[PDB]
Order: sequence, then C-alpha cells, then structure tokens
Amino acid sequence: RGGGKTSQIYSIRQAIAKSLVAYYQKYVDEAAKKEVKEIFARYDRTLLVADPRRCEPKKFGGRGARARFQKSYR
Amino acid sequence: MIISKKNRNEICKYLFQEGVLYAKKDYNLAKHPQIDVPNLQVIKLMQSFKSKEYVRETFSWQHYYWYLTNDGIEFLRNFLN
Amino acid sequence: GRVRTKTVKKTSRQVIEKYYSRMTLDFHTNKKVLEEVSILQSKRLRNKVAGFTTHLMRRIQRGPVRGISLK
Amino acid sequence: VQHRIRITLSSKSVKNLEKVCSDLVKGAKEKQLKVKGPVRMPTKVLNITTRKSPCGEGTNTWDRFEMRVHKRVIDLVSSPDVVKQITSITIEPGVEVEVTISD
Amino acid sequence: QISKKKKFVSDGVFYAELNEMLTRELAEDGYSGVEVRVTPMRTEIIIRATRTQNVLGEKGRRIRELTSVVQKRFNFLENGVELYAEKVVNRGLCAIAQAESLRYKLLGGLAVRRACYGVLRFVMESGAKGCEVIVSGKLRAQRAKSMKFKDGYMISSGQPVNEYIDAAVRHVLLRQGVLGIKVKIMLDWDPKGKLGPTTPLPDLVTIHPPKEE
Amino acid sequence: TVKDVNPHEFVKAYSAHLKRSGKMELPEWVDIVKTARFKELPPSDADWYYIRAASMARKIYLRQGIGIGGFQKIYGGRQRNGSRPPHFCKSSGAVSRNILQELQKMGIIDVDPKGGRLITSQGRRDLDQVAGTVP
Amino acid sequence: SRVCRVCGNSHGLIRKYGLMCCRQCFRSNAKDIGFIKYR
RNA sequence: UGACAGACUGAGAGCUCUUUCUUGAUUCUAUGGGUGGUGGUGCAUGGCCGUUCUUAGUUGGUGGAGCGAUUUGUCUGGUUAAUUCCGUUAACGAACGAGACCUCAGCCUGCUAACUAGCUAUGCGGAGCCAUCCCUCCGCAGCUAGCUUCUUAGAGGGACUAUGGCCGUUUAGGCCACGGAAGUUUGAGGCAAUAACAGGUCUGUCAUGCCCUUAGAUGUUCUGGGCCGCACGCGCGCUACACUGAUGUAUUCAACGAGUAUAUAGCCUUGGCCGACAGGCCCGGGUAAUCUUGGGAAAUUUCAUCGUGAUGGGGAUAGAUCAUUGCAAUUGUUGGUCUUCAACGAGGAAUGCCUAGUAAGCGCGAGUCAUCAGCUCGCGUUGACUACGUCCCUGCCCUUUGUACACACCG
Ligand SMILES: [Mg+2]
Ligand SMILES: [Mg+2]
Ligand SMILES: [Mg+2]
Ligand SMILES: [Mg+2]
Ligand SMILES: [Mg+2]
Ligand SMILES: [Mg+2]
Ligand SMILES: [Mg+2]
Ligand SMILES: [Mg+2]
Ligand SMILES: [Mg+2]
Ligand SMILES: [Mg+2]
Ligand SMILES: [Mg+2]
Ligand SMILES: [Mg+2]
Ligand SMILES: [Mg+2]
Ligand SMILES: [Mg+2]
Ligand SMILES: [Mg+2]
Ligand SMILES: [Zn+2]
Repeated sequence: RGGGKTSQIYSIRQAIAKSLVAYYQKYVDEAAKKEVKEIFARYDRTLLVADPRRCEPKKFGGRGARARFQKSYR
Repeated sequence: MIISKKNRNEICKYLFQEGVLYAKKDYNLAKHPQIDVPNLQVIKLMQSFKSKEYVRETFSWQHYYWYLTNDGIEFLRNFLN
Repeated sequence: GRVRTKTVKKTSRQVIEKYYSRMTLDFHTNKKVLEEVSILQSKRLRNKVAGFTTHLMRRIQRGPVRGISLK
Repeated sequence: VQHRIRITLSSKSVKNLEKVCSDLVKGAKEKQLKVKGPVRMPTKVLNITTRKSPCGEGTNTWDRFEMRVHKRVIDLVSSPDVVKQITSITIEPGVEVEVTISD
Repeated sequence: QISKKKKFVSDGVFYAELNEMLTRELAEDGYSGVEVRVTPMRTEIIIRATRTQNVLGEKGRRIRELTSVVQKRFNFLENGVELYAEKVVNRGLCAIAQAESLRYKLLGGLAVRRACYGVLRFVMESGAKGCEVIVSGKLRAQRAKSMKFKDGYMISSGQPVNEYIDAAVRHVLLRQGVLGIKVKIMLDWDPKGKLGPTTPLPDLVTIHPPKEE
Repeated sequence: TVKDVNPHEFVKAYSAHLKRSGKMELPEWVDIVKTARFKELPPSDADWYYIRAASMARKIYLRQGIGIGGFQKIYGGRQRNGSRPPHFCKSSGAVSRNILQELQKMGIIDVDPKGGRLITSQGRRDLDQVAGTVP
Repeated sequence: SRVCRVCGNSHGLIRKYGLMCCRQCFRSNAKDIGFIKYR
C-alpha cells in the first residue's frame, strides 16, 4: 500500500526477505536463519535494512528542495 | 443631520437601560444589531454626545464602543424619568 | 565537527571532580549515573557529556590529568 | 438504563491535553465503567504561509505559521447522570469537551 | 454548528480582539493580558491589571459596562459572560505593564534618561534576570536615533526566547513625531511556576552535592 | 482465475468473448467520438467499444460501488493544453455510461442500492471461465 | 466588498479559515491568535 | 425636509426648474474648530522587513600599557562547521552570537490504546475447480482475539565518535573499520548578536509630525473608460524543436492539504440519469481518520499506428459555433467542437542553479477565487552524471604590512 511503482517493488523485496528471515528465526532455527541472513547480506544489505531516504522538503526561494530560481542582475 | 423624535427616543430608551452601545463601521446596513436605525444616526448622534462628552469613547478599530458617563445619565434623566 | 563546547567540558570535569568511585568506564552506566546525580534539559546533552566523561575515565585511569582534583 | 455515551475532546497543546485524557480515564476507572480510549486521532495541521515583508521589497522571504489541533475520543457505557458525576472534575485551560449521547 | 478548525481559529481571533480592544480602556491601569476559560453554562474572562478600584470604577460599575458591551458585541447568551479584573501577582516583570508605565512617564515630560532607568531599576529590583529598553525616534532632535539601554542577562536565539523573553512594543503620541518603545524582560527559573516559568533554560547544569554515608 | 491471468491477455480474451458470446445493442455514435476531451484522435482499433467494455468488466469485478464518475476519473489522462502546462483531465461520460448500460443489459453488472455498480454472480462465472481459458 | 477585520483594507487578505485579515495584520496579531511558528 | 407628473440628464439621482403638498425647530446662514484623504514628504518617523553577513562576530566591570584617541582580555601554535576547544598568556572573571534550544523526517514485531484505522480467524454466503468436502479470490457480520505488525498519536528508548586501528604535544581532535536505522552536529528548517543603510514601506493599519486639500472637495457614492494600450529593449517563466518520440488502446502507484446557514440542500461533491462534448436534472452524504478520497495523478509500463518528411514534432495565429461563472464577458473571463498548421533543425557574445532521494523529468493540493494559475507556496513519483577538491575567477573572516583614503578606491 502506498508509494509509487519501483518503491513498491523494492518494498516487496525487503518484505519477503525479512519475512523469510523472521519465519526461520522464530519457527525453524537461529542457525538455520543465519544462513539466510548471510546469503541475503552478502549480495546486498538493503534487503534487510530500511532505507532512511525521504524526499526532503522544498524551501522558498526556488522550485525544488535544493535549487533556486535563476538569478538576474541586469 | 436628520433624526426623528421617535428615532432619538428609541436611542434614549435604549441608552437609559444599557449605558453602553457599540456601532460598526460596516456602513449602509439600515439595521444596527439590537436597534433599528440606518447606522448613520448611531455613529453621529453619539459623535455629538462625545462632542458634548456625555459619553466617553474608545475607538477599538472601527468597532465603535461607547460607554456612557454619569454626566450623560443626568442628561437623559433630564429627558425621560 | 564534533568538538565539545564549554557547557559540556566544564560540566564533565566538574562532575568527575565529585563523583569518581561512583561512576565507571561504561558509557551507558555513566548515562544512568548522571541521571540520578545531575539535572539537565536534553537527552542529547546528557549523552554528549556522558560520552566525554567516559574517555575522561579512559585517560585518568592510566595516567595523571590536568586541574581536576580528587582526594 | 445503562446507555452508551461519546466524549470528544480537542485542544491546541499536547501536554495540556494528555493531562485531561489521564484525568477522565482514571475518573471512569475509579468507578468501574466500561470505557474504551483514549483513541488518538490524527493531528490537524492548520497552516498559513505569508510574505513576512509588509511592502514587498528585498529578497522574497516567507514564514510558515501553523496550529496543531489535536482530537481525542472516548466511549463510556454509563448513564448521562453518572457521566455528569465524573465530568464535574476540574478541566484544564484550553481543552474542549463535547459529550454527546450516541446509539 | 461549525467545524473544529474554524472554531479554534475563531476563538483565537476572538482572543485577539479582546486583548487588542481592552488596550484603549485599560491603558491607564496597566492592562497586562486576558485569559479566556471555558466553564459550564457560563463564560469566564480573567482580565489582569494593576488597579481594581480603577478598573472596576465605583462599586463595580465599569466592569459591568465592559462585560455588557462584550456581551452585546460578541452576541453571547445573556448572563453567559462576565469579567473579573484580578491583580497581577507581580508587576515588575510584565513587559506590557512596563510599556505603558514608561509611556506615561514619557508623556508626562520626564526626561528620557530618568524615565528609562526608572524602568530599568524597577524591573531589576523586581528580581528580573535581565532587561533592556530600546527607544527609537526623534527625541530632542530632528534626525531620528535609537537609545538602547541594557542590564543583566539576556537570550535572543533559539526556542527559550518564547519561554523567557517577555517583550512588548508600543507607540507614543508626543508632538513632532512618534517615539517607539521596545521592552524585553528575561525571566528567571521558578520551578513552582507562580512567578517564573517552570522549565529551566537549557544551558544550566546543577551537579547535586554528594551527601555522605 | 482472473487475478491469476495476465491483466492484458484477459482483456483481449474477454473482448473477443463479448463478441462471439452472443450480441447486444450498440449506439450509432461509436465510430465518431474521441472518448475523452483531451484525446486527439478516436481509437485506432475498430472494436475499441469492446476492449473498453472488457476493461470496465474487470473494474467492477475487482472493485465495488463504482459510479460513472469513478470511470470518468479512471479513464482520464494527461491533457496537453498547448503552451499551457499539462494537467489531469477526466474522460467522457457517455462512453462509460453505455458500456455500463450494455453490461447491465447482459446482466454482467448491475446498479446496487447505496449507489454504485456491482458484479452479479453469473457475470462472475463468465469472467472466471474466460480467465481460466487463457494460457 | 471584503476587508480586514483588523485594518479594513482591500488587499493582501487571508480568506482561508475565515480570518478576514490581511497578510500584514495577520502577522502583527499572529502569535496571540495562536499560530505558533514551529517552522 | 422628501416628493407625483413633464422637461434636463443613462438614470426608476425630485440635482435644477412649472406644481402646491408633506416633515417640523432635527435644520439653514455666518465665525472658529475638527473631521475625512491609496494627496506630498520613508530625507521628520514608529513598527515591520531586507541587506551588510550564513560568515563568526560583538560589548562591559576591575586590572596592565599609553599624555591621548585607543589597545590588552578577544592570543603564538594545534584543532573545529564556529571567538569550537586544547593550550599559551597582564590579565582575571564574565555578557551576548556559535553551540545548546524547538519543529518535521528517519529506527522501535518494546509500552498506551483505537468499530471515524487495519490486520488475523472463524461463520455463512458468491465464483473457479478429484465438485463432496478441500484449495484460490472476493462480499457481509459479530462476546473473535490471551490483536496492534501495517495506520494514527502519546510517552518514552536510541548516537555518544560509544567501540577498535592509525596520526596528533598522544591534549584538543582528525582519517579509517566492525556494529548499528542513523558515524558531513544523522538530514532539512525555525529562531538568531553589536553597529549600520538616509535600503523598502506615509499605498497594511482611527501609527503618525509638518505641509496641501476640506463642499464648486484630492473627502464618500454611482456610470463609462483606463491599469491589458504597441515600432521596440530587458527579466522570471511555459511549450517545444521529436523515434530515449508522438498518437491510440490495455495496465495501476502516492503524499501534502481543502470543504461559513453556503435557503429551502448549500461550500467539497459521491450515486443514478441526458448529452459526443461542454455541461444539465434527481436522490442525497460530510462542520469531517465518518462523505468526498481507503485521493483510481501523471511520468513511467505494455501492444499496435506513424518511419527522418518542418511528418502524425510544434501548437503560435485566425474563422465558425456551443455551455457554464457572473447583475454585467466588448479589447475574445473560462471550457468545449471542427477548421486555420506559423517560427522553431538544440540556439552567438555571454550567464544562472545544483553535491543525495539532491539536479532534472512528472503530476497533485493550497494561496489568489463568483470564474480566470503559465505564478508562488507546500506535497509526493521516477531518479542520476560529477566532486569529496582549490583560492584561479567573484566574494567572506582573521593576522601582518602600506596608505597623501574616512561620503573610506565608486577614495
Ligand atoms: Mg524604517
Ligand atoms: Mg582601564
Ligand atoms: Mg593611565
Ligand atoms: Mg580595559
Ligand atoms: Mg541543524
Ligand atoms: Mg530609510
Ligand atoms: Mg467607479
Ligand atoms: Mg500591471
Ligand atoms: Mg522570480
Ligand atoms: Mg501533435
Ligand atoms: Mg488555482
Ligand atoms: Mg502573482
Ligand atoms: Mg557567478
Ligand atoms: Mg581627509
Ligand atoms: Mg580609481
Ligand atoms: Zn489588515
């Protein structure tokens, strides 16, 4: 729910990865889930750790959160 | 100005009872809240009573609050009582 | 860009003056030590001063130290 | 005899508001009512953005003003006179309460 | 019936209207603020000022006048609202009170220096951690100038400004110009909250003494 | 079923299905309209009145209580105002109206009390069968 | 036909929430209305 | 004092006139004085705001030096985003600014709860089916939770360079590595010092001094026009110059917010119907996590159509006509429909903005608003190249030095 398109897909990725790890940890074995932990994290860390990036807000004096308006002297 | 004695009487009967009166700068209403008058007499007869300082006045940003004085109660008692 | 200001360092030295045997090396233990022995107005300043006092420990415990005086 | 009542309760300040929330919950639970709450309902953020200059000179500078209006709702199962037995305790400044009789 | 956003905005505006309007009436009494409290079947407005028998008048006639005019202007239910005019607990820390006090000392013709330090010494003897008075305008000369007078502690940036800085601005209607007054008072930490604000300024540490056993 | 079938091929299969599975009435303005104000040409396909209906079939399938305006909005798009900045523009009313009326006339969908359009059970049967008959 | 409640002028109004005050009067009285400026 | 009729004038302004009726001490006349002014003066000013100046800077008390303006403290050096700190020290001890502070965002399977939030299970229903049950997906309800992970919002917790290595007087710190959600104070803002400007604002203000005006008015109201005029020059922008595209189907994903008694349903408008559209009719819902909207946004994705052509790029211009807002649409308010199909081949000299969910692309909401959003402020969606530097250009801060400058090199 929510997001865009690629955001939702990467959220799928994270959700299924963490769901498999949590299911294994609580219902299989901690050493068993540790292999899943290492397979996932060796390829990438972003499967398991949320990404703290957000569209940071837009400030006055420009259209854009970091740019400004084109500036004229004469 | 033009005023009817009945207009000025419904002013005096109202002021004797209340002692305060508020106008509004919203002009051309023909019906002040709580009395019946075209809002020109409300502003300007109490302007006259301020000129005679029977009523002392605080302007309050086009809200025109007036509260009558013990001199003006004598003025109106000299009329109706 | 992490240099501690005087409100930090003065307080760290002053608290380490008085409370030595009652506070230790571990950062989190010093946090909770400082909770009962001082009143501050921000958890981040609390963490800041506790984290300065902890390496004040790690320097005192091995050699002598400047003005701060302990019986 | 035992009916269902709503109390809705809003404010501007969280620290003021939560004191009232704990107030009514304990007022009910001293007398063992069937309560559920205090449901916390998403904060309204009133906002007005204004050019802080009064004449329109100098670099364009805006300032963003905002109120935060906080909404709380609690359900009680008691008679309205039993409710008035509770809701005569002191009410903190600024908070508003709007008890209503529901289905 | 109205929405809550609108109700809260309207009550803010109503508060603004009283707090502004009462300035012409209670100027020569040290008006300092009003607080509007919501009470059952009744409406309460605590004006706070410096003279009860002058705000009340004689046998509470003037507060009758004002409560009636507020009644009638803001169309309350009759006997709904009435106003008590209670005394400020302390008068030397109310920036508004000082603003109109200096306004009267300065309309009276009192010299600028004597008046301004009359404000400063009074504020300090009233136990204020710090104060400044800024006067701007055409005093005794044509080209405008600012006389700034300071004393004691003072904070000006960050959040605790709203917490501690009691600041007012007023105009003076002396001939050949207008003379503006700014009065800033820094408050002291009274955790009881009766006089000074409860929460302390966030540049303070109080290491407690080591009680011994 | 239809949630298992690729969302495009189900539309194709059902578009052929409501061609060969009997027939109905059809307005005599279908080969004129643009189906939306921001469009520029009428649909390049001939049986667009049928692919449209196949799509709007599964809309009421997988969502309930949809009005005509909901379809106007769902079938709007980007309107290029010329030199103005482009915007979002809702689609046409009559085209969706006659799709819904046609499907109602076959009883696939029907107007619900409390408002909206909901599928019927035998329409559900039909959509599930045609979904199952796709690779 | 519409002005400030405060100054009664015809520009710079803030119609939103029904204030009926201009951008200047609004700031001048903003803090007592309650528009705490957290950011 | 108001007015019938007729002339006058748009005027259904009795303003004036022919006409005699009505009100009655309210007036009218004259002298003063005020009142009102988006009139002048921002070079008389208050306030507010901007800027100097986003940098780290500033001022006392006592003491030292100097006849004195003044200087020291406020620094040799190291370090830091920082007058940040270590330390040095005729200074000592302090006051602001920095930091600290507050707001938003990011972490919490930890706590408080939530039929105006949502899972989860079962109970039936509907449809697919080794159909008889099961299994998959939807619908509805509850004394279903020994439900709060998703949603909300409170209290809290969390980061401290804490841990390790190396450099550094092994001080201040820096660079690196594990861990961790977070190791440019974690990201972005709010607030923000002394001194100043003849910076802007007398057109925000019953804020204002002085002048001018004050009835035949620069006062107030109305009508019509004007602010939009166009040989032209400049500034911020929008649309493009296409194939990484346009067109036409199919596919489906947010966030920020918004919604006066608005009268006889009325601001957001769901739903049914008519219409190609535009937009109309009827039932209604919502003062709101309740109805709008669980925002069904676009870009993008997919399948075809156009195939290098000023073409189906482009939508400038102009004609015909239709409906809504409005008491009024003309110098077309706006929105449709058909047609008209311009320049524009990636833009000279020059110049601007930008270092991570950032630039850029894409849409939404709000402000204005009866209608008009190419603008401004917010919001999310997709999402990078480059660098992690230097004082070369433009500027800033400190120290030293030079000065015939002080309105200060525009000397
Ligand atoms: Mg100024
Ligand atoms: Mg000396
Ligand atoms: Mg000497
Ligand atoms: Mg000295
Ligand atoms: Mg910061
Ligand atoms: Mg100036
Ligand atoms: Mg006119
Ligand atoms: Mg113009
Ligand atoms: Mg611009
Ligand atoms: Mg085209
Ligand atoms: Mg708009
Ligand atoms: Mg504009
Ligand atoms: Mg440049
Ligand atoms: Mg010279
Ligand atoms: Mg030269
Ligand atoms: Zn205003």
